[PDB]
Amino acid sequence: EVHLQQSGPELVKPGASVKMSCKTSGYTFTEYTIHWMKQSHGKSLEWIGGIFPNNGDTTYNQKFKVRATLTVGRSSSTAYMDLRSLTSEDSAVYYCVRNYGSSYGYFDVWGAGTTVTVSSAKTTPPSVYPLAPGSAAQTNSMVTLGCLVKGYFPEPVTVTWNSGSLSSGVHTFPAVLQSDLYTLSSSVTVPSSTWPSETVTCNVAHPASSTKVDKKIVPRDC
Amino acid sequence: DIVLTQSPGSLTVSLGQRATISCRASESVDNFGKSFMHWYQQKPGQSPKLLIYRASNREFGIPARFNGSGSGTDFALTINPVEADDVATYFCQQSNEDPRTFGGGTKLEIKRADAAPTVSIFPPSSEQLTSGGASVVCFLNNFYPKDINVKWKIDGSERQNGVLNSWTDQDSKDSTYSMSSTLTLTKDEYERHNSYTCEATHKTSTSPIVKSFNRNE
Amino acid sequence: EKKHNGKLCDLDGVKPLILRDCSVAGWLLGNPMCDEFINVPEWSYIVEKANPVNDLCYPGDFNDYEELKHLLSRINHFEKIQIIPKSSWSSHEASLGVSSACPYQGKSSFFRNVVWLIKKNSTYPTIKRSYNNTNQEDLLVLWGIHHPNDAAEQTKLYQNPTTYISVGTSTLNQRLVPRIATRSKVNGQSGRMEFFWTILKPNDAINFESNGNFIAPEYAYKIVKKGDSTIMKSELEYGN
Amino acid sequence: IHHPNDAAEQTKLYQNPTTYISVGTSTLNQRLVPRIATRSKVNGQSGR
Ligand SMILES: CC(=O)N[C@@H]1[C@@H](O)[C@H](O[C@@H]2O[C@H](CO)[C@H](O)[C@H](O[C@]3(C(=O)O)C[C@H](O)[C@@H](NC(C)=O)[C@H]([C@H](O)[C@H](O)CO)O3)[C@H]2O)[C@@H](CO)O[C@H]1O
Ligand SMILES: *[C@@H]1O[C@H](CO)[C@@H](O[C@@H]2O[C@H](CO)[C@@H](O[C@@H]3O[C@H](CO)[C@@H](O)[C@H](O)[C@@H]3O)[C@H](O)[C@H]2NC(C)=O)[C@H](O)[C@H]1NC(C)=O
Ligand SMILES: *[C@@H]1O[C@H](CO)[C@@H](O)[C@H](O)[C@H]1NC(C)=O
Ligand SMILES: *[C@@H]1O[C@H](CO)[C@@H](O)[C@H](O)[C@H]1NC(C)=O
Repeated sequence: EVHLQQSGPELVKPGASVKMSCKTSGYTFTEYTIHWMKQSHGKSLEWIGGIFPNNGDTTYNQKFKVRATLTVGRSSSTAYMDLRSLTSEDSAVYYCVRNYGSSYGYFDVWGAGTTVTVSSAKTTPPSVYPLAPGSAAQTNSMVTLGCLVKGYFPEPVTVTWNSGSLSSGVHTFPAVLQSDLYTLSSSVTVPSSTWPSETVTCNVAHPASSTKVDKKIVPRDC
Repeated sequence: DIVLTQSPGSLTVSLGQRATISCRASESVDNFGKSFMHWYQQKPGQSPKLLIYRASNREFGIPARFNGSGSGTDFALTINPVEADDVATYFCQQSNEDPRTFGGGTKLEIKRADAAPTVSIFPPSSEQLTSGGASVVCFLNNFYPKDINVKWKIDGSERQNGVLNSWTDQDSKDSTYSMSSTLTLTKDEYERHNSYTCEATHKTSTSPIVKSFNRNE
Repeated sequence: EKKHNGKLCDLDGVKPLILRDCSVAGWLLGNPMCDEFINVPEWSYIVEKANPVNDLCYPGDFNDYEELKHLLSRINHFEKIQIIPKSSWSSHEASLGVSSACPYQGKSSFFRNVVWLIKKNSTYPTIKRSYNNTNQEDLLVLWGIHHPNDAAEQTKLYQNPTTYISVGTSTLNQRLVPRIATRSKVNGQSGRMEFFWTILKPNDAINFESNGNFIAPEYAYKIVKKGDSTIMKSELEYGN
Repeated sequence: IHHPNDAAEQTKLYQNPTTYISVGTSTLNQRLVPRIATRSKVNGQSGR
């Protein structure tokens, strides 16, 4: 396995500088060059540049030659990039990939993908709220449950319920702009007989704010 | 500077029918006897992975259903057959000389039997009242196609603000979409209305299915 | 022309297979030291050092080793397939067949593409395993024979005093017997392993049958593309 | 030398479980043993 990691999500005011990281393992770092790419909300892909760890040879695209900088540390077998004069145009995701060939080959393996964003807005811890199923339309065979996250910043947040015990009806939803606030909802499918026989808890994790919230879905009472 | 134009922009085939995707280049991407164009696939919420390298050879681990052929400036990729676990965005990349360029992407849609959405009406919780706000949200799951309109009735009065509809990708098992219409509210409009409901018109049915609730319950 | 760039890069846009330390015998058998050469894509040529470091981890000899390397000069692609899946050996025991001569994160390990079968319940029932090649392209298989140090070990690992290994395809009949002797200790292990190989044409079957000292194949090698290549000896590295 | 398909044939045609063929001239000594195995069928006959 030649799995490559990256760093976590990044927040910064525009006009400052950022430094991303990429960790390589399972293969020889010297042979294969490391390339980077940018994806603006999935519209398309541009090639930023590539660096050869063997001798530090660097090549760049003319669109990012002004501010992109590539550096490799052989001791730690890691690759980094530096960005200068960040702008709201640069709010996108980046991929750490290794080109197999030499200016003619293909990119074999792609990293997890570190997303970045710039905003003058400070961060906000998430606030999960209960969403109990309706007590009127209760079908003996089928019932729906969920909990919604409101008032958090920035992206992203991962949500899993009951420590990921169930993965049948897990449905997650992307966040939507609302007064420069970020909100999303989630829901799963649970049998009616099993509820509320066993406890159900939906958990939300915010790496930026380092908040771990344990919440219990109380049944609705008339 | 090769610019890649990929057509069709959005492809729709049901299960089992050949799906042809194509893209063209400005000059020839063929040099040294072999055409250097690589095909990439990016599943939703996942990093792209290599499918075809040098436009003919297929990576190990990629099922033999993926076929790529081409020569000169035009290249095509064909998938036989197509199942639910094939929805993704496909790109073709050239590597004749730097800088490398990508295609515009292509969503691969799936045709299937129409499914009636399972609408369920939900009241705002008591915890929300303590926070000083309100949010009533309507859930629409397991329907096809994605073409649907959600409507809001407030005591028989149509209302349009605070509409928050979140789209979602096609499912990889049953190929159905999901919707969630959220109406943000607060303490100066919730306490003067009693009836709230969501109706969604769909080509699968004729009349909009209505699910309603009342505060005094 | 008396000047060269001094690097070692690809030919006609296809990256060569640069074997760093393990060699053809080590890579094809799946040496645990180099697991970065599994599922390798198409290459232009094979580069290996004059004196490989990790070659035939367990002591022994590769039968017709130079014959196989001649074939690799004309093959430009290899693919792994599940010819005989593991965990299918319900009678014989496959996991415990590991030797201390091959370290891997401090564990004793073995080759990836071969499996060492030993007795499980003090019995070694005879196996009749046959594989039919439905693939259109030519298929490559390879197995091996284990030569124990003494008769004490033979009963210890295989329970059969006299054992045989019979491999039969359309154009190959072969009875193999273990050649017990007293040998010196290289890589820390006195026993020796003699691995074999053969080329399986499409729509042809190879039949294995043994009651001890058998090394069943685990992954088989497809021959997708045949072209021109050379196995050069050099200590140079990739130059991009 | 005839190599039978299996032990069943060996007893069927030659009646000797273990057989040998020895050819000896002035400059050639040779012990030959039948190498029983399971082979594919070419020209309609499995034996070789
Ligand atoms: C130094 C010495 O020989 N003194 C012995 C010491 O070796 C012996 O331990 C066993 O000795 C045998 C015979 O050489 C092997 O060395 C054994 O090692 C293993 C190995 O690690 O390679 C264990 C391994 O599990 C074995 N494989 C299987 C199928 O189990 C292999 C394999 O049998 C051999 O490589 C083939 O000959 O051998 C080692 O444990 C000790 C204990 O009896 O006594 C000293 O006097
Ligand atoms: C490995 O498997 C293949 C296929 O499973 C074997 O192919 C065999 O090929 C022969 C010759 O074409 C087939 O005989 C013919 O079969 C057809 C269809 O059954 C029949 O209509 C003809 O009258 C003729 O009998 C044979 O059926 C086919 N075997 C199958 C399909 O199972 C191949 O022989 C196998 N390898 C070895 C070494 O046996
Ligand atoms: C792919 O299709 C082309 C023609 O469309 C054909 O020539 C080729 O053999 C096919 N490749 C595979 C691997 O089936
Ligand atoms: C070995 O076989 C015997 C039956 O002869 C059985 O009782 C025993 O459990 C077996 N050994 C193991 C480890 O299962």
